Amino acid sequence: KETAAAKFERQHMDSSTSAASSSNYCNQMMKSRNLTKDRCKPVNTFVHESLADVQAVCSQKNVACKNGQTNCYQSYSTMSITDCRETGSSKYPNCAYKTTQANKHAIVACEGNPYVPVHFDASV
Ligand SMILES: [Cl-]
Ligand SMILES: [Cl-]
Ligand SMILES: [Cl-]
Repeated sequence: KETAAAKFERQHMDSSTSAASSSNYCNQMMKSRNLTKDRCKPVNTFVHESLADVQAVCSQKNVACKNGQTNCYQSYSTMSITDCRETGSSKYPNCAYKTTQANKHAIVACEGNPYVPVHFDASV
């Protein structure tokens, strides 16, 4: 199987780049991270910061989650983030995504020991 922490790293971490390069970034990242292996993930976010920086968010501003869980945290400073969403013309296995780059505060759900991100709630 895949631990929650490892899944978050695969699905949302991207420290190799400082920002989404071109409009084909999401089509490639969603593919290479295996987010389109069995089906097209409708929406997914990538953070362009070190793993340490993203994990550090677990000890920053503790905010409520969308579902109501009290284990979400918001990064004190804005981070380089890329939002990948399926376009109107996307059908498995031909998944197509729209790349929307921006700098927003990352909000992640943390759990376990070490207390690391296991879910990406939103970006604000
Ligand atoms: Cl794993
Ligand atoms: Cl995988
Ligand atoms: Cl996401």
